[PDB]
Amino acid sequence: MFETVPVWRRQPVRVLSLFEDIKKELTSLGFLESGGQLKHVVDVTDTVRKDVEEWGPFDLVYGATPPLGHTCDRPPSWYLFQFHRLLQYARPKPGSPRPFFWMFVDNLVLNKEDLDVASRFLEMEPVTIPDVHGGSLQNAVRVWSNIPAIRSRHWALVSEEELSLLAQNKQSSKAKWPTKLVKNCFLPLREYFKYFS
Amino acid sequence: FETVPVWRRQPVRVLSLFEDIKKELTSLGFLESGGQLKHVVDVTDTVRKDVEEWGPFDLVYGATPPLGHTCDRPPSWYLFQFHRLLQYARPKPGSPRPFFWMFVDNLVLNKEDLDVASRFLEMEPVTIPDVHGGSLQNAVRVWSNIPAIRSRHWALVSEEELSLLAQNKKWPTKLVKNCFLPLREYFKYFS
Amino acid sequence: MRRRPIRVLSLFDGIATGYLVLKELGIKVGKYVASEVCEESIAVGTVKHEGNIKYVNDVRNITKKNIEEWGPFDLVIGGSPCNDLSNVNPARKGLYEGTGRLFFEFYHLLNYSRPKEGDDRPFFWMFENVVAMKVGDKRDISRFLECNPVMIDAIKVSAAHRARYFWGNLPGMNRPVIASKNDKLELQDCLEYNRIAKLKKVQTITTKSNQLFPVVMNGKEDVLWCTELERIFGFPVHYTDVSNMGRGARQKLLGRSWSVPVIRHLFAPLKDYFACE
Amino acid sequence: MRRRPIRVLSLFDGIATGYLVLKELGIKVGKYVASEVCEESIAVGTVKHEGNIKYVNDVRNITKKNIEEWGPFDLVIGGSPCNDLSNVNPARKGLYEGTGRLFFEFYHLLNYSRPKEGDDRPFFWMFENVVAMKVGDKRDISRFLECNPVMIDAIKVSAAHRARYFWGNLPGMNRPVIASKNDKLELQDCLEYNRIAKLKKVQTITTKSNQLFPVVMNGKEDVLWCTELERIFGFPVHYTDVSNMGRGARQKLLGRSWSVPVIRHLFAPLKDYFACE
Ligand SMILES: COc1ccc2c(c1)[nH]c1c(C)nccc12
Ligand SMILES: COc1ccc2c(c1)[nH]c1c(C)nccc12
Repeated sequence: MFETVPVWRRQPVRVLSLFEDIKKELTSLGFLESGGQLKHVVDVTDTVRKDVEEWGPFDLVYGATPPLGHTCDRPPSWYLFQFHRLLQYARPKPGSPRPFFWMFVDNLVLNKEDLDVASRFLEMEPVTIPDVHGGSLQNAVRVWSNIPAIRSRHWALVSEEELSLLAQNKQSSKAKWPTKLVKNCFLPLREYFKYFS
Repeated sequence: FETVPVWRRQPVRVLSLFEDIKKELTSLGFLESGGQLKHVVDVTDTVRKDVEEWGPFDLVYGATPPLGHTCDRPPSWYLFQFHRLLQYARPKPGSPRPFFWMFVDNLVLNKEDLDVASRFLEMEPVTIPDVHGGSLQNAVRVWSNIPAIRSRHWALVSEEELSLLAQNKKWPTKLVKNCFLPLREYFKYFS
Repeated sequence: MRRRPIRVLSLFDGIATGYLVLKELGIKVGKYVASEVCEESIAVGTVKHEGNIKYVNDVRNITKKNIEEWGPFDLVIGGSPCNDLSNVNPARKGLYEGTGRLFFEFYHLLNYSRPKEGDDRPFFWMFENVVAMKVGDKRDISRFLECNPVMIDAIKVSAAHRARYFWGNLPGMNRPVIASKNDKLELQDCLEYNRIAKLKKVQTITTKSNQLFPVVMNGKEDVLWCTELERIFGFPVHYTDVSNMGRGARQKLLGRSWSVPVIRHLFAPLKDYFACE
Repeated sequence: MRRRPIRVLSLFDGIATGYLVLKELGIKVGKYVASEVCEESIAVGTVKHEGNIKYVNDVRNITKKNIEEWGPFDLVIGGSPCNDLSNVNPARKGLYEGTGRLFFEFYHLLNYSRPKEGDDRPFFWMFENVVAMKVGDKRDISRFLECNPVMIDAIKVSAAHRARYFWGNLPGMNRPVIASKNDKLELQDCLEYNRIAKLKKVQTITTKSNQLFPVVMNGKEDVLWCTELERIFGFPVHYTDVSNMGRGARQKLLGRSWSVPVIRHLFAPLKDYFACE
């Protein structure tokens, strides 16, 4: 873990948002301002490590699969593998430690055998973030992250069959990204960076 | 073997195997009534020294049981034993002398047994049939070096005719008794 | 520095071509940790090298602590399966599904084994795959391994076509391949007694069975024998005569193995960095 | 009064145990006429001896003129098939039909090959068959061959039970067998790496497969390997790794073959009669 940064020298986040973009949500939480401190890129097949150092440095690396019910160009594991690769490119070298956070989100797009590879390459098992209304499960996301309080938001009440049936129904319907579920996940970070009111 | 003058023809010394032909050889004037024939039916325990102790032989006759007689042995047993005792009986190559042998099958040998017998006796068999009314009643095959035995063959008799006769059914010594007649030029006639 | 024995982590090891090359070069192998699933391949690696190989079941079950305690490693070699990357397979599943995605397990464990950026100790790695793949897969593999491959064809040092891409940092990977007098370049150099070769180099050999009948013996054509196949791939004769394996099993193992003359070409510069005899 | 190479007639030769034993003894073999109908057995004798053997197909097509031209022979060896003379066969057809009657084809050709009267040149012969046979067939064979057999059990020099009768006139056939220290007398000596033997002598191995799981590897029952079977019968390892043969064919060939230390014992006195190295 990283140590607390006092309020005077808290500097703005340098966010690397892969695939989807979270500029709107982040600036809704006061991490960005109107003016770009957030690099966004969707096709990283030709971007190499020197490109990440060029766009960097970065204090946060973010990636997320395409929405549920939106059949994608790429295979689902592609976003995961590319996020891992570019996260390795963006990690601070072990000589200079500094607060560095990352987060990958799945809108129930990765299948059963992709989730094992996910928990393997990300070294944690995902956090199930649901959207319940009237006692019924409307949407959900799985999250891998080292952001501090990311583990306490897990819903053990949501089983895997429930998630699979949700994904089946909402892909047979074929709805855009529900970023409301991951928005509160960034709040434990303002004690490390600046807040814009 | 070039023929022998009449004054010096000695009585023939014959070895009969698996069947006896004493009477048939007396009827032709080869044996005198009273003994020049050694006849053994079971030759399983016959060693070369036994065939040697028994007086030097001039004729070694072997034959299978008759066509109808249910057989004790397998048919190839008689052929193999006849070959072995014939090897024991023939003269050593240092002293040539008139020596003859004959093995007769009465349609008892199977089709593979025929080939192995012809290969062991170095000769294709001779078919001696009994034929009456235009139909073949009985027949025998012979392997021998007896002088005039190959001209006694019947080419009219095919192998399928012989096998059909075999499937349809005393030892017919009548068919083989005439084959010994060319041997009187070499041995004694008893009248 | 003082040259010490080499420590090897071989993923998708197969019939232990890496261990065979390292021992045939005269290099002392301190530890050889091989990850193989096929019991036949593990059998031939267990007997033909007499238990010096430490076998691990599945590459997807190798953890970070596994790499940290099994190691340190000096040489991380691997050759992922090819039935989903090859072009000759119509039902191929690409680089991201099927057996093709096992490549990322290599890319994962390599970073686990890579030395910390404060340690400048020698550390070499090598990844092999087939030249027959869609250009997007070759690009992505080059992107993850952060380098481009050298194409080496076994036809230059063996009696069969076998073109393979090799990523790595081995010393002198790009130097020109030169054959040896011991290398059997023509098919006739690999056949048993009274066997004639109609071709001089047989076409690329895979796992499956007038190219299927490339020898003629006593006027009738015939397929190759297991000993002839081992000579073509350069393995010692009777290398795969293990565990009652027949024509099918032995040709399967040799069909997906490395051409050991090619691997000796790549591993020969390694004598300069590790202890020998 | 001078040493010349040995001239051999081997009936029902098989995998050429006779030629291999004669060559291992360092005896110059000038002619080895082998009569054999099994195709993979001829393939073994062709490859493992590089065509020094003259193969002459079926034994019932060998004529007297064939013997005289192919001859003169110094050593006439033979071993008629066993499956029609043994008590292991419920459908046993005895000595006079089936494959048992082929014994007489040896006796036939043996008298064809013996030297003429007035010629006492050295001439040796040997006929082998199984001890498990009806005593009437044994004494019948003794009657035709005009001698009684010596009984040698390979257990004294091999690692398996193999009791066989040997008729013949080889010098010193009655002398006591004494195993050399290269002979692997117990099953543990013949197993590959990481395999422990249950018995010290394995029961008799016929052409077909408790005592059929005589090896424990990694704490489980396993059968014998082809290389292990070759060492049990004394043959060189991979003597039968010929022409894509598997577990089925190799165990058949080695199951109806001679134990090579027994033949080495019987043939060793022959060094003092022919050319050597
Ligand atoms: C012997 O060739 C292969 C083929 C597939 C795999 C292999 C070796 N090793 C594997 C491992 C360690 N995991 C999954 C698949 C394979
Ligand atoms: C390989 O063992 C055998 C079995 C039967 C025969 C053999 C060898 N050689 C034979 C010959 C030459 N003829 C007939 C049967 C056989």
